[PDB]
Amino acid sequence: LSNGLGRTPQMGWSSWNHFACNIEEKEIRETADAMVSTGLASLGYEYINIDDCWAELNRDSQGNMVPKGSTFPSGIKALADYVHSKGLKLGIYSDAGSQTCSKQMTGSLGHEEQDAKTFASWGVDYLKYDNCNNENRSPRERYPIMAKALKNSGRAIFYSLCEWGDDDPATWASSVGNSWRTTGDISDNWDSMTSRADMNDEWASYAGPGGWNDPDMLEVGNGGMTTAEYRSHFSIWALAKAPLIIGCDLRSMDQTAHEILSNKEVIAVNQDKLGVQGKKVKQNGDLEVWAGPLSGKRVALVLWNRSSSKADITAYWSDIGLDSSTVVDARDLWAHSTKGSVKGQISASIDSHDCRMYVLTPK
Repeated sequence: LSNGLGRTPQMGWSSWNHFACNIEEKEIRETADAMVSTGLASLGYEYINIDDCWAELNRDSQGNMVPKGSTFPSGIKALADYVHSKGLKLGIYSDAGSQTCSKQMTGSLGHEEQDAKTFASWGVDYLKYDNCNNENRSPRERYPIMAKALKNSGRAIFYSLCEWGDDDPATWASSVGNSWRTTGDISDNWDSMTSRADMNDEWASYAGPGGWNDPDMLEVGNGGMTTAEYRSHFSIWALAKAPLIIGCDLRSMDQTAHEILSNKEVIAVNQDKLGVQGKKVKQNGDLEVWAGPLSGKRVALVLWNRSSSKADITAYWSDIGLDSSTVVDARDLWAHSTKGSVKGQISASIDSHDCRMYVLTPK
């Protein structure tokens, strides 16, 4: 959606993956404080997204969504104002439905323009729009009603369709919103994360600046996956131009979690000007190669070892879109070291569930 937003994939954080429905403004503010405190804001992470359970089941007397009086007593403007003053942006959540998926707060079905105008007046910068309790109506019908409500509100609001890949969003959502969930919810474990990545791969050619495929919120730091797994996870999402929405607790991030998310050479792949979604190109069993072009005639590339044991993986250059006779310098993004004059292939011995990520720069 050309609303000036999401020219690269959104970077930020959402409450959902770590806190689920147990949420309050105090935690939202401290989270934003940590986004600055821990340097994440200066690497590009700007969105502080409040997910489900922020509002009341009922609306106020004038038909408006009421922030939950017990957990958000200062209101949502107050919170947006705080987040803006920290150089950041605030997101909220609602549903293309009568209630949200948790059934703990109302939705925005039949109140789309009124909710977009309220949001705008609060200084909201992002909206995640879930797909529960939808009274058996098409996502092609309900989702545009809110796209156009946002457009006609006061301000520029990033629009995140959350409709779990029903009716293949990629095919119609580019002109509707800034990103679309391609799969059902991620959980903090390997089989989940990987299946999200696989499911998302087939929609690679539909994603550009303005409109990203969304394999769901990062689970890095939540403790149900290994360091190696998380390295891959972040790595693949980066390459696949996924939203990079952190989903652990910023206020208590594990040092390895933080380190993984801070690799700015990987971030620059995700945030690459060219805005082409990298993808699986090659599959030697559980040994995979994923690749994609970058700006300046470069190539981003992951060697991924989904085996249960240690393995050699080889990315041939026919696999990843180069003449074999081309020579490159090969930047290893995690080791932060360059290797000169690599020619037809690169190889590595890689640990179980771990990966190598490179950026290939021609001479």
